[PDB]
Amino acid sequence: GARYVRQVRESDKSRLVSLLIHGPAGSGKTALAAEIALKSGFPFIRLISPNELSGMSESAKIAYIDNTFRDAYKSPLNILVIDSLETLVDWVPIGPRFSNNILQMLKVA
Amino acid sequence: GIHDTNKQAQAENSRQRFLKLIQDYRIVDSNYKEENKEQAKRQYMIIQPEATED
Ligand SMILES: Nc1ncnc2c1ncn2[C@@H]1O[C@H](COP(=O)(O)OP(=O)(O)OP(=O)(O)O)[C@@H](O)[C@H]1O
Repeated sequence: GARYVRQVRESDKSRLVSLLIHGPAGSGKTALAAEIALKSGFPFIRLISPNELSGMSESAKIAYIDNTFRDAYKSPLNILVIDSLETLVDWVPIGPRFSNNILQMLKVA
Repeated sequence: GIHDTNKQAQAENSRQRFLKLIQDYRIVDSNYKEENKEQAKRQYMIIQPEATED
């Protein structure tokens, strides 16, 4: 993680790097993500987590997410953490059923 | 049949047979309930026809 952080810090051509952190349930992933983010020491750090979104309507969600990407385009060094993608998009295997719009917004973002 | 042993015996035989019938009915019902569950599990434990109207 530290290597990647330095790489983004220094490079002039690589202007965007994205990572996946995957593993079994209960392995303790978000802790690692947060620790990397803190120790990185950038000016600008934000978090998107399901917890903030409970009770809102769909349009509200897409608005919020759009906002949270837009506000990060100041401050020339930035870090965002997205937590638990599958639950953000409303996955349940029986149908399967889920919300396609949110999925697209994230895909394009 | 309270006052005649033979009548009482007949009554008890009928009771026994009727109890056995009740047991047969119960067994059939339970077996069928257990089988209806399996078919229900079969049908929807898989990817599904394309999504509904609205
Ligand atoms: N070596 C470790 N690295 C990270 N977290 C650890 C470690 N040892 C213990 N923990 C504990 O892990 C917890 C945080 O784990 P985390 O929130 O990532 O779980 P999770 O697997 O993402 O949860 P869920 O699967 O429900 O989403 C904290 O209680 C933290 O103290």
